This record gives sequence, structure tokens and C-alpha cells, in this order.
Amino acid sequence: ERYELSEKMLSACNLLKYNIKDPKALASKDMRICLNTLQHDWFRVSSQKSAVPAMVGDYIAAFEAVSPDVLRYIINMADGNGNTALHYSVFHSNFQIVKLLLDADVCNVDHQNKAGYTPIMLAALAAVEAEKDMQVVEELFSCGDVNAKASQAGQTALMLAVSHGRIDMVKGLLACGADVNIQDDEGSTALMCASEHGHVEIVKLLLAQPGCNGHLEDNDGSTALSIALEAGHKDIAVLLYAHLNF
Amino acid sequence: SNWNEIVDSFDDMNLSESLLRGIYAYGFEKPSAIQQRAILPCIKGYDVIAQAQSGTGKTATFAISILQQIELDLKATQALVLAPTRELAQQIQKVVMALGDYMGASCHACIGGTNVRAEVQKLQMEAPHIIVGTPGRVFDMLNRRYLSPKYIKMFVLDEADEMLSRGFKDQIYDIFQKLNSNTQVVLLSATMPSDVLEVTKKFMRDPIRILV
Repeated sequence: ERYELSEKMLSACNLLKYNIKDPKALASKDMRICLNTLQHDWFRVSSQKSAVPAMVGDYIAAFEAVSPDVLRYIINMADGNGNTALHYSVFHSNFQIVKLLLDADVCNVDHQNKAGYTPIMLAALAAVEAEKDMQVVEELFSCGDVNAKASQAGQTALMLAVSHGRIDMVKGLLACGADVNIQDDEGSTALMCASEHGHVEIVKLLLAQPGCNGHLEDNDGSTALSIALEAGHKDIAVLLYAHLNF
Repeated sequence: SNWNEIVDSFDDMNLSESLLRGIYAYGFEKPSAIQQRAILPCIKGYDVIAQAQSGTGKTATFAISILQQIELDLKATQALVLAPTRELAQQIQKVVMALGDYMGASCHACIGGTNVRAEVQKLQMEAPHIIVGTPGRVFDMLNRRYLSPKYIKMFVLDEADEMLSRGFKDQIYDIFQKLNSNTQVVLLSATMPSDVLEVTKKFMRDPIRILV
């Protein structure tokens, strides 16, 4: 029992296929009306909290059935805030839908919304209930650019996860090849953040990564060691000292 | 009262039709004196000091000014409003969202009763056109780089005397450190103690002073 596209959605897809290789026709008023109807439909189906995985999968199958170009076009649609279906899927913790979008293999995983964040950065701060969800999350991490930096403060997913003390998420990001030595706009690393916030276990996790560079300094000239010392975290300071000078 | 022009009608205040529709749908008819005197030069971008009692229609003034100032196609924070309490911040947010029911602007409330993580994820999805909340939480979001001062051109301090009575002085100064120097400043306060006057003297330039 497969979900079927509505007539207006199917015909919208047909018009899309008709003019997908026609820029002037795509930019015309009526065609933009059509594309608006289609986009509102797609986001209604894929990006609400109460969205249904089987429906989205069937719709993807139908989109490809019309044309792969149509599928790629629709999947990567973004609203007024630059958010795509992947963004909302991650944000709503609808990871079955996330998985379906990934399996489509035409999804732009590294698209930044107008806020400046990727689906992976959203995932770093997303609620993950079961192990299945975390599996989907790690597949997302491995698919896209795990080392991308947010537009606002140059934050990576790892830095965001560390900043909120999400140990398991940090583990996941590290397991999926997140670079530890990347610096943000202020020159801060995940190690410095963990040292400042006082996350001992996260500090241990980062230091245990091969090639973790504890010599790096922020724009103030501060290292993770000096930050730990200044913040009164002496155990972390001893960890970092032992790491740097042995 | 160092400014001449006073306008007795919302229809003359050069507001967009969306905002006007929102105003008249909300339940307003004719503007109270404070709006009539303060709304226009606030939209113009002047620093403003308003001294009126709680219940003279203070909220709607900077609500209208901000809502008119906002560039809606710019998906970034443009206005920051501070309040002494959670309840007042929520009230201001409700009013702003009600007056902008026909506009399409976003208004988020920075209160301390919320889970930081989820709020940050919401911010990751969309940087709200207007932020309104308590000094401590707002500065928390500024300091953790989750809220950006890059596009913030409006800084409103609702009931400054109240915020200072509850000891938010440090937070207010810190937020002044965070924001850009070209940021328009608007302060509302029933009383004018030494600290309020000191803040207005330190950070405001050539302000429009109004007493009700």
C-alpha cells in the first residue's frame, strides 16, 4: 500500500520536468507559482514534526519515477530561512526521514541555512533517543562535511557538541572523523572550550585523539592549559600539562 | 520633551500597511501621548529616553518602532530588548508578535526557565528578527556566541530602574560591550536614579528626552 502523489503535485512535477532545463521559463511568474505550490507541498510532507517516513519514501520514489532531476531539484529545496528538508528532519529528530533523504544520494548534505548552520551542526545539538537514531546521526556525520564551520562564529559541530557537554555526541563526531585541531573565529579549539567549561571526560576524549595539538593558542594567546588554570580547573590543567610536556 | 513633532494618528506615522493592519486588529485606535511623541524619532534612529509610568502605553511605542525598523528579508537578529523579569519579557514578545501578525517578523524570548540546548537549536534553525528577554540570559547567549550582534541596530531597555534594582547592571554593561557602537539605544524607566542616568550619559548620544 504505497502513498501516491496528489494530482496537483504530480502535474507540478511534470511541469518541473518540462522546464527544469529552461531558466527563463523557470523564472516566469506562473511557473514560480507552480514551484511555490510544489515546494509548500514538499515541506508539508517532509519537514513537519508529524511527517511520516513511508510517505516521504514513496514520494521520493515517485519523484525519481517522474525524473531523477526532479527528485534532486525537490529534495534540495529550501524555504525563506534557507532550511531544507534535511534541516527540519534533523531538527525534529525524524531520523528515519533523515535516513531516507541520505539514501536518495542526491541530497546536498552540507547546505548552510541563512542562520549559517548545516544539518550536521544541527545534529550535534539534536535529541537522540535510541541507538537507531544515533546510527542515522553517525551516517549523516560520515556523509557530509563534519569539519564545516558555522557562518556566525566559525563553530564546528564538534565545538558545539563540546560547548554543551554532550559526551556521546563528541564520541560520535570523533568516530566519524571530526578534526580536533580546527579553530573558530576567536581561535578557540574544542580542547580550549572543554577546558574552560570544565568537561573532564571530554578533555580526556580529545587528548586521546592521535595528533591532538594542545599548543594551539586563541586570539588572546591563551592555550587550553592557561585557560584551564585561569578557570580554576586544576585536574584538567594537570591532564593538559602532562599531555604537553612529556 | 526636547522634540517638536507630535502625531495624533497611526495613519500619519508613516508605517507600512501591514503594521498598521496589525495595530488596528490588535485593538488600538488613537495613540497615547507617549507614542505620539516618541514613535517617529525612534524609527528615525535617534537615541531615546522615555520616562513614563507603567500603564501609559510604553510597550507599543518601541514595539511599533522596532517592527517598522525591521528588514524582513534579512534573516538575522536586528533588535534586542531587555526586561527585568521573565513574565514581562513574555508579555512584550506576545505584544510584538500580535502587532506583527500581518508582517512576517520573528520574535523570540530569552528567559531563564528554558532548556539551553533546545533554545540554541531553535536559534540554529532561525535567527529571530527580534530578541526580547532578561539581561542575564541575553548576555549568556551573546557570550556563548549563539546570538550575534552583527546585525543588531536596536537596543531597548524596558524599565531600566527595575533591572538595576534586581542587580542587572553588570549584565547591561557587558551587553553594551557586546553590541556595536553604532547601535541605536532606547531606554524606558519610570524613575531616574543615578545608575540609569549614568548609563544614559555613558552610552547614548544626543538623545530625545520625553517626560509623561
